[PDB]
Amino acid sequence: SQIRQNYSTEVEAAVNRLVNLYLRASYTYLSLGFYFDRDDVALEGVCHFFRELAEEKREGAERLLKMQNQRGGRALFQDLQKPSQDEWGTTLDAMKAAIVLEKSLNQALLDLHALGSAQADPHLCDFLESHFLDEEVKLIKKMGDHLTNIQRLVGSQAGLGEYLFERLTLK
Amino acid sequence: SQIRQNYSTEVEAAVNRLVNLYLRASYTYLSLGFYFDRDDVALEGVCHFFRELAEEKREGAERLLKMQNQRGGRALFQDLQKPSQDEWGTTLDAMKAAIVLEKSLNQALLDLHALGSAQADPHLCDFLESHFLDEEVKLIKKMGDHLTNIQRLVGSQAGLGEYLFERLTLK
Amino acid sequence: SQIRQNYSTEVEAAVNRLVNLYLRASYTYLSLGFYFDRDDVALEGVCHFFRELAEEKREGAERLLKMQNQRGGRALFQDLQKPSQDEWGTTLDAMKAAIVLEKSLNQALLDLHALGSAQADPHLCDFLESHFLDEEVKLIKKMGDHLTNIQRLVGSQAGLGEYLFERLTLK
Amino acid sequence: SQIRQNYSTEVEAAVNRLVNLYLRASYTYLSLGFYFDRDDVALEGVCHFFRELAEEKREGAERLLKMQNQRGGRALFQDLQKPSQDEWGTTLDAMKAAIVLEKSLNQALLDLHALGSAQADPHLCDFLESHFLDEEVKLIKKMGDHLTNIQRLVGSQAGLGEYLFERLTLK
Ligand SMILES: [O-][O-]
Ligand SMILES: [O-][O-]
Ligand SMILES: [O-][O-]
Ligand SMILES: [O-][O-]
Ligand SMILES: [O-][O-]
Ligand SMILES: [O-][O-]
Ligand SMILES: [O-][O-]
Ligand SMILES: [O-][O-]
Ligand SMILES: [Cl-]
Ligand SMILES: [Cl-]
Ligand SMILES: [Cl-]
Ligand SMILES: [Cl-]
Ligand SMILES: [Fe+3]
Ligand SMILES: [Fe+3]
Ligand SMILES: [Fe+3]
Ligand SMILES: [Fe+3]
Ligand SMILES: [Fe+3]
Ligand SMILES: [Fe+3]
Ligand SMILES: [Fe+3]
Ligand SMILES: [Fe+3]
Ligand SMILES: [Fe+3]
Ligand SMILES: [Fe+3]
Ligand SMILES: [Fe+3]
Ligand SMILES: [Fe+3]
Ligand SMILES: [Fe+3]
Ligand SMILES: [Fe+3]
Ligand SMILES: [Fe+3]
Ligand SMILES: [Fe+3]
Repeated sequence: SQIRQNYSTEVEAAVNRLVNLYLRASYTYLSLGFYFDRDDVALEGVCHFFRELAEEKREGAERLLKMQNQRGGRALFQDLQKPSQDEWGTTLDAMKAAIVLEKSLNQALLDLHALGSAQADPHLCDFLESHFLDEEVKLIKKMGDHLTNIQRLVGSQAGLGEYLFERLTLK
Repeated sequence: SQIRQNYSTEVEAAVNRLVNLYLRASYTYLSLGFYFDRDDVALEGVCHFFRELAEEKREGAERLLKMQNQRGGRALFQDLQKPSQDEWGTTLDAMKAAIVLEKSLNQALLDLHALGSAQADPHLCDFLESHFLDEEVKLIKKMGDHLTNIQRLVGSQAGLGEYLFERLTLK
Repeated sequence: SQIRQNYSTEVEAAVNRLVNLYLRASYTYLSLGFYFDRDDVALEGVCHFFRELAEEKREGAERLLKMQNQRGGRALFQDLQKPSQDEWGTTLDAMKAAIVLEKSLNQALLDLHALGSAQADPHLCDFLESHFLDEEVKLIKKMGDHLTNIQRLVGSQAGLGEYLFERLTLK
Repeated sequence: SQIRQNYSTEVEAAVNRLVNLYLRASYTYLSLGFYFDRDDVALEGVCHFFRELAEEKREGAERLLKMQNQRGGRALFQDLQKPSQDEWGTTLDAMKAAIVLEKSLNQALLDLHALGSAQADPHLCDFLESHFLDEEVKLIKKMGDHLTNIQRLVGSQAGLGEYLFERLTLK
């Protein structure tokens, strides 16, 4: 590549893996969204929340792919593994699973920053810092908040709690 | 002081103490606010309510400091003692503590008015009347109202009550 | 904490100390501001300059407290030590003291970045970089500029120099 | 008087004396204003400052006269004694004399409040508090500030200091 400069094959490879993680997160959230749109679940605000996350994660992957090209790396695509579940249980189950997922994405971002740092690739480190690390931290805080409110509510009368959360907190 | 007129050293000293009480109230409310912003508490409307009070109390102190200068007194600052608690429990615990705090501020205002009256300092008395006494009374009424509503709600299912209060009453 | 990830107890503790430094800086600037508002000092542009800094430092502390919560740390508040002086002398004395203060805040920021770097906490490093390091550098440059102009002016006729600076440079 | 209620002849009499003090202050300020408008003094910003005060004091007297009528007292007018000087010296001399004058007006207001208090006349006390006491305190603070700045400036080169004050502080 005529443009490639200070961009290691290790970072290129990790970037392609991170794109796959993001597309997979996006796929997971798509399945979460349409689960809550079922007539027997019917929590529209939960559906909108996860469908918005499907979009965000897809955008994350595209920004990674745009960056890969800017550096002269080569995008390599792999199979996208289907989500870990077909049914997601209650809002509480679903938000717990979403937090697990975001934490693993965040861990992958931190591992990539550490690689970039080891490879002395400051553009990589800045790119993650600017576009991904802060947004992951903000998102995980939001989910933890949600989880605290769902839990507070589904003490007595789980059904009432679940309806109230979706109506009064979710968009 | 070329400007000082009818302004006793007793009133000057009490004014400096009242500034310290207000800054301390402000500090207490800052700690209340960020406690309710924790991911394991997550009552954003309670956080906004106390963060607004932190600001109000800070402004109260500045108005007192501006007045002290207008009269030719000398501002003297002391250590600000940290809030009485690190964790504030439920919304109910927190609102009870806030009411205790406001009542003690109000008592300090009343003691200063009584001093001003004893010293025949009408400008002091009017300044407190105009800017502090009415606002304290209105605020304490608001808190008592809140406390009544929290209590009414946290009879059965304390968690549901706490969520509903924060969603339907707080901003 | 359900959300805490890659956030060491060392960084949490240093963050709480930095909040205390900022609140203390804010307190110092409040005292600087009202000193220059005295009828026997009466340099309104110097008062506005330090009162603006009191506000900025308070905001710095709140951003740190918001961040602490975003990461799952626990805010811990301590006593705020009163400012180092009760009277601040001339504009020159005061600006020198302000520069000392800002330099020590900047040093605390640099020590926290070095800790974050040692702990491999990129979100911390980026957060300081983005919101604090640049603003401290810009502010310290501004103060040094001011100090040079005050000094140039208070060569002959210190009183005239001090009035002219406040009228023609300060807002 | 069909309307007179709780309005003692002592307060009525003191009110008429206070009107005379205000009209006399107004007259003093008129003479201060036109002195600084002389071609051999020529400090237009000082002239505007005192001419504005002549107007304020005249308004103070009219508010007192309107109040006297509202209570069923009878306005009684006396001779207005000419100002204490024909020439007012420097800006510094003039501002010192203005501060003396305002302090004596303020003292007369405080004596009238004390009378009103002794006579249990709350409407009188409130009327002074609302319209006169605060404005006197604010004005005296402003004058003291001015005096500090004039003094700071007329250390070396009294003429330069006097010109700069009038240009950069006065309207
Ligand atoms: O669209 O971000
Ligand atoms: O929505 O970004
Ligand atoms: O702002 O009151
Ligand atoms: O808000 O005052
Ligand atoms: O407000 O920064
Ligand atoms: O002002 O930031
Ligand atoms: O016109 O006051
Ligand atoms: O001008 O009142
Ligand atoms: Cl290379
Ligand atoms: Cl006195
Ligand atoms: Cl971890
Ligand atoms: Cl009667
Ligand atoms: Fe969308
Ligand atoms: Fe979006
Ligand atoms: Fe987006
Ligand atoms: Fe979008
Ligand atoms: Fe606000
Ligand atoms: Fe406010
Ligand atoms: Fe306010
Ligand atoms: Fe405000
Ligand atoms: Fe401001
Ligand atoms: Fe600001
Ligand atoms: Fe700001
Ligand atoms: Fe601001
Ligand atoms: Fe006018
Ligand atoms: Fe006017
Ligand atoms: Fe007026
Ligand atoms: Fe007018």
